[PDB]
Amino acid sequence: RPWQMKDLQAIKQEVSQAAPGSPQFMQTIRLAVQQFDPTAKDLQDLLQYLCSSLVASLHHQQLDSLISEAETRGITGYNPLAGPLRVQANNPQQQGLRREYQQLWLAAFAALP
Repeated sequence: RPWQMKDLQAIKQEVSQAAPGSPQFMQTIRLAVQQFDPTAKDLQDLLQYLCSSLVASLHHQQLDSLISEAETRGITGYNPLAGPLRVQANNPQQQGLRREYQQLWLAAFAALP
């Protein structure tokens, strides 16, 4: 049950005025992420739709650092012999990795301003 075009259009329109990482944007994006239960691929699509290449790159770097610390510590469900967290989160049998990816994503995007 992935999102459709209308959901993305509403998500972008409702937060057109606000700035990335504002409390309003964080509210709406967090609700979307917690409601649709998407993988990393869909999150990348959503970010490309919402913010430009500059904000995309900044979030990419911040999320790289956050994932770096998180999975360098060691995580309950992460096994580094199978692939990067971006790929484990895309397997529907690793929901723990998917939820960790979602939370790192939202925190990284909130850490912009």
